[PDB]
Amino acid sequence: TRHAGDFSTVSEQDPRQFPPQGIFFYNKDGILTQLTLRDAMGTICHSS
Amino acid sequence: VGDKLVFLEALERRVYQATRVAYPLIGNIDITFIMPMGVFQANSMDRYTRHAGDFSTVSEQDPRQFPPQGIFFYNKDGILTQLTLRDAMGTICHSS
Amino acid sequence: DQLLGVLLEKAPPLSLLSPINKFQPEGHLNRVARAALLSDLKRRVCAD
Amino acid sequence: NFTLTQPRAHVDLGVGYTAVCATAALRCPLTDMGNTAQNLFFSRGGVPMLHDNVTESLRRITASGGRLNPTEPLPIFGGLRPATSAGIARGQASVC
Amino acid sequence: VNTNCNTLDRLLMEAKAVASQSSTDTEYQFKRPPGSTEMTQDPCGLFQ
Amino acid sequence: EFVAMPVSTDLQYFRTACNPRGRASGMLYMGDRDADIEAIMFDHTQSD
Repeated sequence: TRHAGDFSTVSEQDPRQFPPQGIFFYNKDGILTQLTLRDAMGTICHSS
Repeated sequence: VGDKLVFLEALERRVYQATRVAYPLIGNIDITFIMPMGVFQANSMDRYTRHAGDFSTVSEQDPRQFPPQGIFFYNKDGILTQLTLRDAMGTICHSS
Repeated sequence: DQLLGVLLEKAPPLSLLSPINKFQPEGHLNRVARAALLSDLKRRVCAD
Repeated sequence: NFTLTQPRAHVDLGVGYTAVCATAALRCPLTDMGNTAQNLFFSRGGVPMLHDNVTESLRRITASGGRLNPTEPLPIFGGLRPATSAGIARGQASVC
Repeated sequence: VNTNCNTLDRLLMEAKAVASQSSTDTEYQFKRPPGSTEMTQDPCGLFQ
Repeated sequence: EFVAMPVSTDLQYFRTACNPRGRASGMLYMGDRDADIEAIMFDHTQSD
């Protein structure tokens, strides 16, 4: 971490540490949309 | 203007002056404002701080991690008003 | 001297006369427009 | 008491569009953007409560909260207007 | 709208000079009277 | 001069222009021609 305490939670366990599952980016109109891991289900959960 | 020779007239002095008649070019406009009140961020990551020790309270428990129950915004004159929850009593406690 | 002394106590302030002349169309305002005008006057007394 | 009248008529001589307006400047705002919560009890709703003595409690409590609330003795011409205040300060109140 | 199937681009002819939805001279925001000729502009209720 | 007052008065009344009485009064708020100035001053059943 670049500095001490960036995005310090109050909980016991820094939720920044767990491996990410989703990914965020911006729509055509600069709207923050979210793509998560449970949407590749169409691809990875197939008979192929 | 552009490439067309046009007129440029203000009709508030020659006509419309000294009579009980409003000028038709000073129109109205309506804009709708919304503000979410009382929402609590359903996560653990998103309830964070910028740095460690911002707006810290001398008291033991930080009174900021409680679910907010109001909302603050700016009036027309530029004074800080407030919109609490008990202002929804006249709308949620009706018999309907 | 006396001419200036008469002109003086007869002149309303500019800070109040200039804006009130921007509401002249039907200078019999409703109880609402008068209020917004009064707030405009409150603003344009101090800042200038 | 004489009266003069005169009929007229017009028609849009253009094929496409011919004129265009646009909002350009901003004069004083007309309604203060404050916090004036509504009240549902102004409405002669449908299915009412069961005990008239809790409806009165509800109305009394919610009328203890805001300044927009109906008068108690139901008038006969018009309907349940709000109390007429003595002075108005920043302009017409907006109904949050 | 009556022309819900006829006109293709009514966006213009629906958002020019809509008549008021309320009053403007009452110490509160009341429903429009029967005989008010006020005329306004609404960009908000156009796109909802 | 000093004017007694609770220690609970929130400062957002002092950070801008204000009125030492705590209740905004004055002829300019007459609303109509018939209401009482004595109502806007001393009546304590109506909202400031």
